Parts: sequence; C-alpha cells; structure tokens
Amino acid sequence: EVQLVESGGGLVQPGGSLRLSCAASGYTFTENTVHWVRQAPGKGLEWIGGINPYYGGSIFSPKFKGRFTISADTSKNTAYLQMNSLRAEDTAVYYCARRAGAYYFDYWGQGTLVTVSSASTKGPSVFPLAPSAALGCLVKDYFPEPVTVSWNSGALTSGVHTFPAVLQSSGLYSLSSVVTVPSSSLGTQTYICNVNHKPSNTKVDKKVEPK
Amino acid sequence: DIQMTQSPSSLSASVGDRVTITCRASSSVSSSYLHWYQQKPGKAPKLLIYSTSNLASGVPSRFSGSRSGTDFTLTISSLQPEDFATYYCQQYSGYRTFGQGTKVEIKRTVAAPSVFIFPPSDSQLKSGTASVVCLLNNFYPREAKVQWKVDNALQSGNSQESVTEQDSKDSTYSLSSTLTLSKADYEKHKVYACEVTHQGLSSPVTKSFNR
Repeated sequence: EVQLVESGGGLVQPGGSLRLSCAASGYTFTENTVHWVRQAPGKGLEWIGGINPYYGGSIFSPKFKGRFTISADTSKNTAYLQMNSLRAEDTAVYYCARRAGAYYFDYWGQGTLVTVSSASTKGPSVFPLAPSAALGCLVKDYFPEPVTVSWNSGALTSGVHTFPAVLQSSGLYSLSSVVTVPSSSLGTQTYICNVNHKPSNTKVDKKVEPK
Repeated sequence: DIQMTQSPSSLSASVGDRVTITCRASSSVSSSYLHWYQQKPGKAPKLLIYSTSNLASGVPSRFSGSRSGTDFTLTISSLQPEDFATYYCQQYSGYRTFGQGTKVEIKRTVAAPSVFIFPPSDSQLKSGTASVVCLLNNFYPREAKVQWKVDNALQSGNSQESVTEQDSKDSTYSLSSTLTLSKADYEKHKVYACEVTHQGLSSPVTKSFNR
C-alpha cells in the first residue's frame, strides 16, 4: 500500500527558511519521481519541482528555480524540499506527489501548511458551548493555523460541524466546532471535544455539559 | 510556456444533472499527458482521469474525458452529491501546469436552518472577553442574513461569520456567527439575540437569552 507522509510545516518569519520532508512507503523508492505542489489559501494548484531519485537529479518550474532545492535520501525513502528567503506570498499548503505512468500524480501526501508571518506562535484557549440539541466548543486566540478538533476521541463524527477558522482583528484565529445530538441524551452520554495545536505543542480536552 | 485555460470557474447543478468542464491548451498537448484531479475540501487532490480519458482506479463510470484538438473536456454524466469538489486539469510538456480549477456545487431543495444561540461560558468571562455564538444548522441555499441585537439595539462591526463547505451527503451548509465583547461590556446589557433571515423561513427567526 503506497503512502506519502509529509512533515516539517509550520511558521516561518519573512525571509526565513524551512525544510519539508516527504516519507514514501509501499514501493521501491527509486522507481518513481517525487514532486512538490503548493496551494495558497483559497487558490489553485502550482507545481514547484520534483526529483528523480534513480538519477539523483531535480527539475523546477521557472518561477522557483533559485530559491528552492529538492533532495532525496534513498536510505530513508524520503524527499526534501528546502525553501529559502520565504515571503508572505509563499504561504500555502505544500503537497508532495508521486509521478507514475504518463506523467500523472497518482499518490499525494496529506499536505502541510507553511505560514510566512512575523507574528509569533500562540496556543488556543478552549471554552464550552453549552446546550440548551446543540453543543460544541469555541477554540479562541491561536496562531498560526491549523487546529484539529475531534469529539469523544473520534468516536463522535456524525452531526459534527467544525467551522473554518476566522482571523480576528487581533491577528489571532478563532473557530467553533459544533455537534447536534438527541434532544434527550444530555444526561446519559458525556461529550468531550479534543483540540490539537501542534505549532504550540498544545493539546486540550474539554468537557461540555449543560450549565 | 503552455497554459491551461479552465472554465467555468464554478457551477451549480442538481443531482443527476450532466456537468461539463473545459480545459483549453494554449498550444498542443499530447492526449497521453493531460490529466484531471478531484480535490475535496481539506484533502489532497485525487487523480480522477489520466491521459485524457482513462478512469483512475476506483473512479465511477459517470466520469469521462475526451479531447478535441486543443480543447479537453471532463464530463460527469449524473451528478452525485459527493461530487462536490474543485476539479483541476494538469498538462505535462516538459514543465507542468494546472488549470485554475472548477468548483462544482450541488443545487438541492430549500432547507430552513435550525437556529441556536450560546451565551459566553464562565471560563471565558474569567478571561475578560465574552463571545456569543449564533449557530445556523443545515440550510440551503447558502445566503443567510444574521443580525445581532443587544437589548434590542442592532449591532454593527462586532461579529464575524464562518460557513462550512457544502455537506457531501445532504448538500446543506452550516453557519456560525460570533459576537465578541469585553466582559465588562457583556455585563452592562441583559438581552442578547440573533435574528435569522433565510429563504426557507416564512418569518425571521430570533433566538435569545437574558444574561
């Protein structure tokens, strides 16, 4: 089973550098090229470049030749994207992707966010949204994106609406995650919202009961 | 360099409808080297069709592609609600580029939102801010007016909205509206209300609480 797992995203100050990695598994590494493709928020897909680990060579789109380099470590079945002199325009979700056949990308990594901003990392506070059936939790004042929310450690998934983060006038983000439940189960089952903010190494678990 | 001009940038169609998306190559692109991707919100792009007309593994037969000279077409013969996504063509010709994308939205019958309102939690006032959350759940169409009224005075400039992506099963949207005050100002008012206007409601729906 072929899989590409990315890591190394995060926050970088304008002019800074960052290194992304793409760990490939489930196939003979040297048999396929690995490419990088990015997506600025709310925009389209943009090809950056890719490496061929059999020949050990890489190629780039003309807009990125210069600033970025791509390497591969065959022993670890990992490709790397080394970025330098990043600007706010480089803020995007970065995907890696495997080429197969007639130059199509058949397997993609999961994406990792790279935010270029002089701002500093802040963890979120988590407040309950009390039923009285709709309940949920508010995830306030964090930077940068993203935050992940689950309910009852993944057990509760249906009826869940986790809203896109909003940027507040303070420059921090906020979102709510909400879930509809049966009008009469408020006594018996317990509902906890699980919040994850990796840029700040924060993990909070919040219990939501009626007041 | 070869560029792909994709149109339309968005469309809305009903379940069962036939949908056609066009990518026009700025000069000749080989049939072998034009591919289509489907990207669902929050997900990596997925290979949909490769080399103009070949269905990727596990793609349903309602998807097809063809070529006519420099013009490539992606067709969905019978739109399913889970086909909500952005579709991208991609060419290879030395370098790679993508079309700008087509966002396919589902048209469905009107659905009134369920309106809920949430007061700030105790834990949040202890921090010196009060967030009041108005939740509109599972509605169609997307356009909805949310008005905040504090002691029946109409608010302005102190709230912000977030809306979810169209649900892949029932095609409804969900919306959150958050009113932010300092705790100090929350305590100098009694009645907090949000009034919802939507096509599916005969009369505006107000949801409220007294502090």
